[PDB]
Amino acid sequence: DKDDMSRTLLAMSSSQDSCISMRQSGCLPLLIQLLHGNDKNSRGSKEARARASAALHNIIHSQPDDKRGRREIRVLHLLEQIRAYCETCWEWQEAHEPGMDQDKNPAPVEHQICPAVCVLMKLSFDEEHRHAMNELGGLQAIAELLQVDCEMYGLTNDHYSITLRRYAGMALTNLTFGDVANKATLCSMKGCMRALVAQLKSESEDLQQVIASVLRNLSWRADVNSKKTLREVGSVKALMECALEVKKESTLKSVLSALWNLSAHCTENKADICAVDGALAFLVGTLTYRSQTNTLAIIESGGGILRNVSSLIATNEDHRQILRENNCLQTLLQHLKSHSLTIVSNACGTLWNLSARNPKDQEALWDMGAVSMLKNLIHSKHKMIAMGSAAALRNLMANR
Amino acid sequence: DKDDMSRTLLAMSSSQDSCISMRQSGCLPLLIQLLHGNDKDSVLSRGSKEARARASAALHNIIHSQPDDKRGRREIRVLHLLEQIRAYCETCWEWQEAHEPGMDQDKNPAPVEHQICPAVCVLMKLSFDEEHRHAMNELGGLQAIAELLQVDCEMYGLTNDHYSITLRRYAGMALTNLTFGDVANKATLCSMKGCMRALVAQLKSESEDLQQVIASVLRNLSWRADVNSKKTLREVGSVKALMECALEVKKESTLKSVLSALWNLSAHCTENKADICAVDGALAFLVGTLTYRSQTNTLAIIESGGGILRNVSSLIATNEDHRQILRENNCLQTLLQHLKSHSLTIVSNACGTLWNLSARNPKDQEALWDMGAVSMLKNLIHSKHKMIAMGSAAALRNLMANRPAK
Amino acid sequence: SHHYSHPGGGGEQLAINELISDGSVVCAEALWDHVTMDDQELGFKAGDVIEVMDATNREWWWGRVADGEGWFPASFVRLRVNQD
Amino acid sequence: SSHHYSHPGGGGEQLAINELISDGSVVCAEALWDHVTMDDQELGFKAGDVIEVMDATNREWWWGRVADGEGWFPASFVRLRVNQD
Repeated sequence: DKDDMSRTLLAMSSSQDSCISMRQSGCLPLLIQLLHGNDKNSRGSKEARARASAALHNIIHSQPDDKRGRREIRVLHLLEQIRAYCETCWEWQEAHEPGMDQDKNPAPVEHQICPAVCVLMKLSFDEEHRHAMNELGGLQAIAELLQVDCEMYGLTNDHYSITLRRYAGMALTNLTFGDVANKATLCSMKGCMRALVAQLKSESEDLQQVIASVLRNLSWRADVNSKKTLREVGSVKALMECALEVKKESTLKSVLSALWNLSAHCTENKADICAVDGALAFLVGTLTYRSQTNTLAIIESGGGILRNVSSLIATNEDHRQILRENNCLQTLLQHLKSHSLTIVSNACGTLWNLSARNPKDQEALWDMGAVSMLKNLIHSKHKMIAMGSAAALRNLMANR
Repeated sequence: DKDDMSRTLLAMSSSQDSCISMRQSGCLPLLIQLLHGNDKDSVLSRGSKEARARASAALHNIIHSQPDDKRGRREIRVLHLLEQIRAYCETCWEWQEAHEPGMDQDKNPAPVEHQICPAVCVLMKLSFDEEHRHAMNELGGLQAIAELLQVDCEMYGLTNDHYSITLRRYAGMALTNLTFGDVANKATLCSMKGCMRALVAQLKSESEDLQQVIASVLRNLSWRADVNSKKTLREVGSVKALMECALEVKKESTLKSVLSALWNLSAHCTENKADICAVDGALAFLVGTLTYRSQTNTLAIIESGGGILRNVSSLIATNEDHRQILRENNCLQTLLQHLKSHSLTIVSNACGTLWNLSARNPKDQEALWDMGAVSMLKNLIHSKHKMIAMGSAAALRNLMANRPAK
Repeated sequence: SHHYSHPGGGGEQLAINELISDGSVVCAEALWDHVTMDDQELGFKAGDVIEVMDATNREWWWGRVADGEGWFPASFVRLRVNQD
Repeated sequence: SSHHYSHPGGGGEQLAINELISDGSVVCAEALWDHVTMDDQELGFKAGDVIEVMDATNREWWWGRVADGEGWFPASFVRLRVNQD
């Protein structure tokens, strides 16, 4: 196979500053492909990857002492420690495998790699470092460390385990932020994705938050393959299920912020939300919950999810009933009196879908006096409210 | 060849609500490929106009099928403008073809350039906010806009007509905004070899406003360019065109954008560095920028020019003739004054350029000593900024090795 | 009329809120004076160290000084990642 | 160290702002918040004030002018209008 192209790439790297021309030639992406390549299993053997990272060391270390030349060495050094550690874990997994004679001396202790992943996490907050991690294949390395640990100790409560799970995740947050190509790469890592989604059931609500924002980022401006993957790994259902059980306000904020993105993808995701028991009641419950910090943060995200899923609820009487018995329609009208742009916009969008093709509720809105409230918002400064108002008014005026 | 794909996509677009699931199933990229087909590589994807008229219509249905969501209002507004452009280019290729080749051109059609100017105008104006750019990128705006500029350049090369200049200016600005901070777009525009040659060719224009517009596109493209993009920019001779342009520009704002593009390109490779020094009077001119104070942003050109030189100084160092061209234009003197500067860019550039030039030449080693460089470099070896600190101490090391008197 | 809340969706962010979660305190240095007459907003002067309490949104963050608390635009602030 | 308008890496990317002034047409930007500066090199202003953009070659800082005077100011503070007055 292409084991040999790593032999030639290392040989080109060996000579005194001929690796300067290699980066010019664009060998870095080729090196990363041998080391992580999932551009689709384009990553070579262990002996092949040993050569690659070595050649990759030689090329980055054969630069001038520039500012960009010192970030790359600082970063690569850390990534090399992570890569080397991952090699310890993969060797353990192959040795402690079904059919394998488990009677020979190797276990990798997590505590040694946590300081290394800590630094990277902190550094990923800087754009310049992100750019460097990006061309050094940082994202994939950080992600590989995440998945391999979850695979080894599934949902443990060990402090040192949680910590690295939390660090790695926070870096993957920064690295996917605004980066369309990184959101795609991580989503293509199907093994790592399942690991992430699986951590939502962790008892650590600090970690659950570090999973929620990652899935939030991945669901923002996602490509078609990414939206497909996020759907397939059932992240939607997983999030909703952990939201029904989260205690901390911050954790909920994060979780709801992710679902709000995902609820805009497809009617398949909308249905997935509605399928979960008590989810709808929970959402309607959020329509009145005020947070300690950022008062209306949950009302906004809750009403937003509901605003999206309201399109489906309109077809279901049972789901309109769950909505009616948790006092939704009445709450949405009190939302119209709000001073918030987001809150009003959600209520209008929600009432839009709910006011049509159902006399059972559209008479209830009349008896609530919604007409005297919507006419206040037909001449508003934003169409979303204005069109949300008049269309709901049209649905009501049809039934007098 | 594969029209049947285009054929089937229109048929799925036929049903009024199955358009929603299509976008969801990921059809917009597929539809844009039939229209433009960027992904392809030279010597191993666009459909025929028959199939393109099917695809652009199917696009119109998917985009118009969604509700009055803010995206909807945005995508309809943009697509409408993109449809105007695509229809006009089709008129062009229909005239460009069947009118240029060896066939008999005795058949009644030429496309009027006047109607499409207000169309790009809006697109360019809308490209100034992220929200519409993302909408354009979902609808293959960059491509459609680029293809327009190219096909116009291929029709009236270096025309100097007011209505045509305005068009090229407007499209170019749209390409600038859409490339800005967009990795994927930069690479796409660079893959348009024809359009790339069309843009570079426009630097010969005697409309300095358009020259500025072109330099801005090239500047964006030369910033954090991937390996291919860098390779393309070099192969079309954008470096040579830009340096040749700089020597013949009157308006300073035009110059500001040009040097800025060269500064980015100069870093890429030695080959690009060689291209700058090969242009006659270029080096001399770059030295002239070291003392050129601008009207607005007074230190703009000194930074721009200093940087380009800082990059090529490593190549200048080996050439004795080029060192002389500099000597003639009091280069080392000026750089010594750049150390006193209050600007991070300028100071750094100086002891970057002084770093390179101080070594492997006893001729300029004497001069710097006779100028009293030591005292000035000595004042920067412990600089808060480590590049300045390094460059200076490195140049001081060069000079301390060569002293005639104590 | 100021809007601290963008109604698009959940959007995207960095891991700032996560720097808080573990119980540790993270804060940010003021780059410019934030002048406001609104009780909803936290005004400050350049060089002031503001503790960020919420950074869910990208435009506006909820922060607090020993005086009080309110909204402010993130632009006015460089945040310190390391020990504080 | 003072406010660095410098940007020393290279002549990086920017939107097509400078290209709107090229016509001879005047581009405006409405100030979102007060800019407090006691540096005669910089241009202080108040919220709602309309600033004429002169140079926006750099990303972080632009050169503007008012009926009073001119100087540097951070882009963040300002929302530019691309159309007519």
